[PDB]
Amino acid sequence: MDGVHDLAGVQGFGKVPHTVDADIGPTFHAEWEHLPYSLMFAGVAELGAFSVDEVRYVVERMEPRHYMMTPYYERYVIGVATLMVEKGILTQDELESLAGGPFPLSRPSESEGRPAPVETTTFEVGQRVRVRDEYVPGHIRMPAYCRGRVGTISHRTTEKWPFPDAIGHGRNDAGEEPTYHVKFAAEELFGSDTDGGSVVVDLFEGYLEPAA
Amino acid sequence: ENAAPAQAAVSDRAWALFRALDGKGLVPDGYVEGWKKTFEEDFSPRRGAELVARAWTDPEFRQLLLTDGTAAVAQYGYLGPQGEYIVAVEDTPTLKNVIVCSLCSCTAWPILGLPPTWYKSFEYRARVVREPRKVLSEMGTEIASDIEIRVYDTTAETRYMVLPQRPAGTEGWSQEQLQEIVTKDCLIGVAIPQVPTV
Ligand SMILES: [Fe+3]
Repeated sequence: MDGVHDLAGVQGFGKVPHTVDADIGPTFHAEWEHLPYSLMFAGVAELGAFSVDEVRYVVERMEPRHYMMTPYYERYVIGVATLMVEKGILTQDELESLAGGPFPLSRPSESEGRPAPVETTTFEVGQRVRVRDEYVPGHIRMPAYCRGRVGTISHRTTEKWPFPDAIGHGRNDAGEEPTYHVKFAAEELFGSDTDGGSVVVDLFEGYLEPAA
Repeated sequence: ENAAPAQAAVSDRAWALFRALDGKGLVPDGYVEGWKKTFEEDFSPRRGAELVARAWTDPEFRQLLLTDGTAAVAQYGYLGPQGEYIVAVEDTPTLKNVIVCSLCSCTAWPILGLPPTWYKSFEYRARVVREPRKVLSEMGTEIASDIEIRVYDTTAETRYMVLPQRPAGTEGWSQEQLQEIVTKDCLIGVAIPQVPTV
């Protein structure tokens, strides 16, 4: 999904509010802050209602403006709640009456999902690879700045994980695929408009294709 | 036109989620308070500094971190939820590594700790991938022109940690001492370890 969450590359932002080694203060600047994370694990691990991949997607599914105006931790409170309501565990009415006010959730997905591919092309370290030039409306774990770019592989992961395009929707087509560390030359990603050397993106096997 | 959606006080909404689940007994007694303690006390960058200090002193361990980071971290029992597959990236005199999660805030919780507000800010997420040198300089870290800057974007399950360069000023310092030099920002790749002459 090409949503506002895909910030890498976007120009216009001011400077990062931080000086090296500066005091960041307490781990939680507010009493309610530890809730979003805790309740997430409660649903993933304890209740087994949804996966972490589904939490990411619900946040991505936020109305664009809502996403931009809302702070980090609040985004997860809204997400976890939306999942709870969509899974049938809770009812928006309860939330609102308990909160004493409006409680807008995230927008419903407009994509069923994407099963894991059956074309198992195993790449080795040192191979040049091009990222598939494809547009997926649903959850995906590929930053827009990779499409069609060619990079070199520097590491293949020993373990395998479930395809996020599927599991992020709660599909069983998840499968298992290893991820690769594809090193891209800065010039390839942003052209002359780059202040660096190289960017390394961790891409799932299903996103890549041999470059020739 | 672009009006903000009406919402109740954030705290009211945070506790409404809790109260709802608790009223249905979906959340174990002490579960939420348990996690809070974990986040505050257990997940601490001090654990990361430990690994770095050791890696500087013991070359055998260094190779372990660089080859099988997960093993090296397991050896200390510092594994956890957002840190099951660890890869350590080292800084050579001509290379500087930085970590980012443009799509969210994915960081190695058990070793570095929960991500700070600036790491999960729209500006860091958007800028560091395109203009690392500019962002670092503004933060206080100036990287020379002959040093290649590599930015790692945590997209999948791999959680990174940076192995900074050993500051020349430490002529035979103890592991204990080296530990104080390696700060949280050094682990993220935003700062360079310096000898505190204070
Ligand atoms: Fe993240």
